[PDB]
Amino acid sequence: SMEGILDFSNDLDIALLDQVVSTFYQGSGVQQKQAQEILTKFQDNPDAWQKADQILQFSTNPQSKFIALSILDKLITRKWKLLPNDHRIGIRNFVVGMIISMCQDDEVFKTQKNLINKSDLTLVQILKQEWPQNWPEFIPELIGSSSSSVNVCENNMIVLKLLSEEVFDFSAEQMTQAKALHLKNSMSKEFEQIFKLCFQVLEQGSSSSLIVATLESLLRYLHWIPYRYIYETNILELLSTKFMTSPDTRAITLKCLTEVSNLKIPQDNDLIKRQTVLFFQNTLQQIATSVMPVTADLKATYANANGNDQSFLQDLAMFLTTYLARNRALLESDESLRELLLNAHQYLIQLSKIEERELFKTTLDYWHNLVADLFYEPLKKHIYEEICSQLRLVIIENMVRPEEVLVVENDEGEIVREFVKESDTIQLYKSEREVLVYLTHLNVIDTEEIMISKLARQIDGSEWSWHNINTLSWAIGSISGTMSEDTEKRFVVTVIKDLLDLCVKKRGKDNKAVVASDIMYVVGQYPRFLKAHWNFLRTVILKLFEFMHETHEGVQDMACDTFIKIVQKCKYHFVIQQPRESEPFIQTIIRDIQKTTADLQPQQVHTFYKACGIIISEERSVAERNRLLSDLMQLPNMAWDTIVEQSTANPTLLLDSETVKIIANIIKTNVAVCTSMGADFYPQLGHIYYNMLQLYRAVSSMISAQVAAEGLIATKTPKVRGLRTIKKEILKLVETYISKARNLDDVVKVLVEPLLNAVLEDYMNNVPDARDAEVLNCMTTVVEKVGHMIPQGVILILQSVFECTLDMINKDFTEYPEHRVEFYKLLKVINEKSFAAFLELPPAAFKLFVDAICWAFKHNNRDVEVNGLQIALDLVKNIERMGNVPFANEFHKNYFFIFVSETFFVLTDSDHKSGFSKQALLLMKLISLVYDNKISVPLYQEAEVPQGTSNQVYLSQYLANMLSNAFPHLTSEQIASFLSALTKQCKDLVVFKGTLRDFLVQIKEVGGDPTDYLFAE
Amino acid sequence: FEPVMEEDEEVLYKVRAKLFRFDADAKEWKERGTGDCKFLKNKKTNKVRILMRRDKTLKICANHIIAPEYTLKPNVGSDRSWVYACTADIAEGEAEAFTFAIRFGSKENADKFKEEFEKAQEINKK
Amino acid sequence: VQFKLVLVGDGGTGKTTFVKRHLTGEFEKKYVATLGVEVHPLVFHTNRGPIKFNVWDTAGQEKFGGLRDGYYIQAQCAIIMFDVTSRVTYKNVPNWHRDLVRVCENIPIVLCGNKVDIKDRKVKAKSIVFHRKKNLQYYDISAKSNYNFEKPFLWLARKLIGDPNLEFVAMPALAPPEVAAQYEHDLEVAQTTALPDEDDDL
Ligand SMILES: Nc1nc2c(ncn2[C@@H]2O[C@H](COP(=O)(O)OP(=O)(O)NP(=O)(O)O)[C@@H](O)[C@H]2O)c(=O)[nH]1
Ligand SMILES: NC(=O)[C@@H](Cn1cnc(-c2cc(C(F)(F)F)cc(C(F)(F)F)c2)n1)c1cncnc1
Ligand SMILES: [Cl-]
Ligand SMILES: [Mg+2]
Repeated sequence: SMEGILDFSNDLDIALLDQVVSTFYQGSGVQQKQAQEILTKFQDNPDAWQKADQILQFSTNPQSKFIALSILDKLITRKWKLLPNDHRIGIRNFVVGMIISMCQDDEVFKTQKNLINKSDLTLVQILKQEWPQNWPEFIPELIGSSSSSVNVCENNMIVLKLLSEEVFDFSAEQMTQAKALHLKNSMSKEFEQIFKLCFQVLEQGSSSSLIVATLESLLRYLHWIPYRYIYETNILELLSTKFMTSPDTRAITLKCLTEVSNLKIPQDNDLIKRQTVLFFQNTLQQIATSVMPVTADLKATYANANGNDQSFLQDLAMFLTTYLARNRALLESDESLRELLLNAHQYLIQLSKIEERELFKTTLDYWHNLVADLFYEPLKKHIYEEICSQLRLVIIENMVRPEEVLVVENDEGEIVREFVKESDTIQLYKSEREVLVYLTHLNVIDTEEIMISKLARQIDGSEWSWHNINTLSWAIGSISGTMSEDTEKRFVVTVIKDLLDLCVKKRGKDNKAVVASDIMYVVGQYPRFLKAHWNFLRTVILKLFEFMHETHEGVQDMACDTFIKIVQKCKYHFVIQQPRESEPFIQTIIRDIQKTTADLQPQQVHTFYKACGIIISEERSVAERNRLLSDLMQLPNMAWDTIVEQSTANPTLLLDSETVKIIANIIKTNVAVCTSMGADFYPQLGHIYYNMLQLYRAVSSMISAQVAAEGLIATKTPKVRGLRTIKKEILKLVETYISKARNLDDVVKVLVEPLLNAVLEDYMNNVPDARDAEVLNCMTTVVEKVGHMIPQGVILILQSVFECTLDMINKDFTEYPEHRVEFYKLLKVINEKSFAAFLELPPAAFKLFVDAICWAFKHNNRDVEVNGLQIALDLVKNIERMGNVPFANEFHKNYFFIFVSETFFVLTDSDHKSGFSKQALLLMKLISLVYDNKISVPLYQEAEVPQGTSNQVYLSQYLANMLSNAFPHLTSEQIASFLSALTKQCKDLVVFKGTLRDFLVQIKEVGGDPTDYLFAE
Repeated sequence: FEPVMEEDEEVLYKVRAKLFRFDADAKEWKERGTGDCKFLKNKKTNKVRILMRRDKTLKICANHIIAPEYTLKPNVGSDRSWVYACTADIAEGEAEAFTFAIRFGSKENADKFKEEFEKAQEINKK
Repeated sequence: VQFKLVLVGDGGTGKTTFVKRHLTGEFEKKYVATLGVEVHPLVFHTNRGPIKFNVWDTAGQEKFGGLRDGYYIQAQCAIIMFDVTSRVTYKNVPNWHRDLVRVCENIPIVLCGNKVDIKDRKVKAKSIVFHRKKNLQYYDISAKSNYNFEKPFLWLARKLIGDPNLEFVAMPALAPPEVAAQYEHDLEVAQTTALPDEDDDL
């Protein structure tokens, strides 16, 4: 019964319409979902706009009228110039008439402002289409009608507000360059009249409703109008005094003054500077007397959240930071402005104590701006000495937890390990560190005194707390590098001693975990001090080893990160033999590695072996390094040697899930050490390589055998997943080493040969769900590093992975997402390093290659999209490099227009806007080949065009015909003008892209002006 | 001078877990909640139940007796999960029937869960 | 007490996945584009009693827009969503916000950057500043990892109830009841259907 309004043959029952509308907004459940579908079908009916006047006059529902105007908006924006002139004036009339009617009825104007704003916006859409060329008296008539009434005048400010937004703030990407410049100049020419009306209202007005609307419109004008309207009138006085006292106008006025503040003023004119000083001086005076003094507790006010206090404190912060970042120097030389300068900053100090991360970031951005200037600008920092001192307390007391601290208090009072990384506080910590480092350089004595005294009031318990000891420790760690070595020495010594007292005094598993994490972070942040104090560095490392036995997993996991963090910076002191030591400390670490890492989780053990690898690589005595390496790998190599004896003698131990886990961890240990030793790992790789590749084969047979006996579901079992982990870690170890190898002859002669034999055929002959995308990733590194040395090896890779992988990923854009990405990385590196491998492909396989590239264009996945467009560019270049040879000639004849049309399709379908730049670049290259005559042969068949017609002519005909059928609502002239402009600009990427953007605008509407494509002249 | 739900229940076991429900009309598992799964013993009736709440929202994603009729079966894809049928769970209003699966951080926790689960069934027989 | 919340943002940003996570607890991996809008009641239990959100989860695709801004009428709160792995989605936040505040002139609004669980982040934290001048609350979230997933609704509930100390609380747990050849079929299918994301920490 609700579907009656969808029959347009019979007349439209508005009573039924309002019921469907009410069922959608006020109803629920199924009745709501059914009405929603009906209302969509009604709105999307191309004749629905003819019911517009009917619904607006006779409907007793404002939502029904709103939806009627949405139907008109869509009609005006997309099909206006398709209507006869009769309906264009008729539609204009009952839109203007509806606005007038609603403004004269005070009750309607009061209670239906949503419907009035939608009507105003609909009117503005008409203006964009026909003002001023077909409506030159719109602004004069608007100014006149504003004297006739207050409601009309107020509503006229809304129309002008929306108009300024649509022309200046949102015209780009919604209209052509030509039409945007037309409406900007049209509005600019008639603005002096608009300003008079707006200024007269502001001066004599008393209707808060109309004043706010006028200030709301003024906020939009300040985005583009000449400076003289702002400064050469009395309007800054009005904004900074009158409209700051009343809270009804304060919020919008403060936003108006933030836009003025952001302007870069003529720095030679003394009066502009005087005015810029004055509206600031006035504004801060109104705050102090009408809102709150500079001593007020803004932290408490924000937390209370009365009325709009939180929004006003936000706008205030935005105003103070904008103005001062631009104009504080205007206040720094005049002694009579000094108090104003400091009061403004004192409000900022109070704003920086609010508990609201995003607001704190806004203020912290300004502090960084300030301290960075005081760090370089002569004779400035003494002005802000007191401000900076207060700021040191604010930063230190609001330090966020560093990424390295892995302990945290839960909702039970317990100290525990973190579930997930606090990814949204990484950036905030770096920002606080950056400001606090600057503040420390500006007064290192003051910062030390704040931190030492604060730490002294932690010992005696004056201010002991987990929050307080934490922020303090994090602050101490974050300023590393600002002090002198000698001051840092005395400083750190005192911090450790006081922190070592706390861990004794504060007992309990929770307390001990807090202080332990804080000492770890501080010590780990001062490498310079550890290098110079070997005996302490040694004690630290040994105490970290003790924490590797802590039952508290947070402490334990952090001791492992701290260890490798210290090693990355102090590695050199572990590889040499220190005085009073019988051997380099790396030899003591390795000898007890089983005891030290006994209670660690396997991936923590790997981090430990990687850290040892960092140290071993500092030894440049090849003999000694290789000796250390084999000592480190002694445990995994003894475990390895036993596995090989058992597996090769009886391929049924790998059935044991426990043995699979042991193997995987051995390979993972070799990955960890290889990651940090790189080229120096080769001796260890050679010890396991040939046996490791045999294990890859044996594991592969097991996986296949279990898929055949249990089905595809077997790939989800822990057994098979364990076997594939072995294969993936082996691939990762070979990828990791080849990516850092320095001796590429050994890679070719020793490694690549058996590698390709072990992986390629296994990949090719497995079922899709059993293929490992890591194969593709490994092969990409092989081609990247040595592909230029194994031309026949690259061919073998294509034959094995190209067609079978393409068949996996060419049925949709969703399945096998890992294979999809690595596939196009592989084609990319091959195309730029071994293009010859593609010349050796049979014509049919080279056609799948081209199909594969255009397939990547149509992805929304950015990972494969950008590679698809890059392969296409590089393929074009690889071909033209060949010159006038048969393969290049036949390439263009076969695939040139395919790339042009496929590039065009993704440019214009509104589903691939993310890759517009590279699409445009690719299309520009293609067109420039023809207009430079770099295609040697004709792009057309002998009998489709006169003899001797140039490729330029035929290209313009092919494209004209293509666009004509793809976009039949375009006139022949639009297409011809567009192509003429496009081809003339194939050496100007900026202009070429502009011409494309203008096209994407015009295909969204009817009647686009073809001269718009002459904009670049 | 004048100046200015579970409390009647005992917790027998607690472990962090992720809970799933099997959508038969789609033949896929759909996650239902991640948080702390508790075995709660009523001190008035001595009847043990599972009560699980989602983190942050604290909404109930499991609430039902650990009936002696139930039995924990393994899932083909995991060595740290258990599957079993539940005939009366009131996490979302009226007592619905569900095929649940619950997964844990380690196989060690999954096997401990099974030990405590069976202990509770014995309690719920007396 | 109940409030209408409109959810807007580019297609693919995770609006429907986000709501569905709060409704059922499930994480949808597929991307079925919303057609027009879907209304879902959503209750939260707080110390100030229960609060109901009627979530109007709108479509992001233009071709599936439907009534577009007609969905925004009489909304009392809203969430604007984007995808931190897609720059274009953040570039369009001013367009969505524009269409939203032209209907809803004065309502609490949250800006949400979804999908922070993906490591190759594209919209850096430093770049996200649109919310400052527009008085929007901002949150990094992930419907996949549940990172900050409750923050948008907690903040809105405080702004709508007018209590900054409003907190989510534990809904009381009533005693459950004590209670034939199909449950042997349904269970055998359930065991042989592998659980999703076996590589997750949970
Ligand atoms: N990695 C990751 N993916 C997510 C996350 N949230 C949603 N997705 C995924 O993004 C895709 C689209 O989700 P969807 O909720 O339909 O987006 P939408 O905003 O509702 N699109 P539309 O406007 O067309 O309805 C899904 O595949 C979903 O799995 C997230 O937090 N992390
Ligand atoms: N003394 C105590 O009760 C506590 C105090 N405490 C907590 N952490 C440390 C602690 C921590 C480290 C660290 F570098 F690993 F972080 C180094 C040292 C060192 F070099 F001074 F020895 C002490 N000391 C304690 C706890 N566990 C082992 N040793 C000491
Ligand atoms: Cl998940
Ligand atoms: Mg959706």
